[PDB]
Amino acid sequence: SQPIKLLVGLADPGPEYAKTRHNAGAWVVEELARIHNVTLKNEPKFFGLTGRLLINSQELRVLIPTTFMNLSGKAIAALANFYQIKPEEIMVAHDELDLPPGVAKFKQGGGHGGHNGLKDTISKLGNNKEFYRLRLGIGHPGHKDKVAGYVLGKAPAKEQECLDAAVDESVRCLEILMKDGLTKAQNRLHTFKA
Repeated sequence: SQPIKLLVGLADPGPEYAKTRHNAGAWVVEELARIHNVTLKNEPKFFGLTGRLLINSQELRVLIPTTFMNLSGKAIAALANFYQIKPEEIMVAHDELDLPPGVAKFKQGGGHGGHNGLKDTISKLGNNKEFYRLRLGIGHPGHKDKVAGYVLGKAPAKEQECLDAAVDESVRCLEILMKDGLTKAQNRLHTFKA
């Protein structure tokens, strides 16, 4: 038994942005869908790429928005509302600045942290912060003002392995979450540091 009906991987659309740090959330959803053999369908009604996975043996919906980052809320709200999914049953995977590359953490609630995606999500789900997040560490640059370009950049090769390891392990622990629950999934993921 466990709370998550919809995993969302946040993203800037198109091939120019596919390898940037701000697209980490989507890397999770992408790997998890490759491993469970699901191809994401473009559903314009839901402003994104969606799909449905059977994972031991729970019904998990997945979504990568094709909106601008700052309107990810439209996709998540349109999909949630149509399948009758509540905020507390949504996990949103996103690049986290406050954590380094190689690290990932589950959490419920909290701030957007200046992340435009999470901001609009809070807002379109009706000023409700209490969806889960999967926070993927990406580090942060030197100055508050460099941030936007840090996130719209491609991590160099060696940081990108640390990232790819946290994606890999986040997926595994999402499989754990569906078999053993959040608590066990969380203990395991929060001892991982690449």
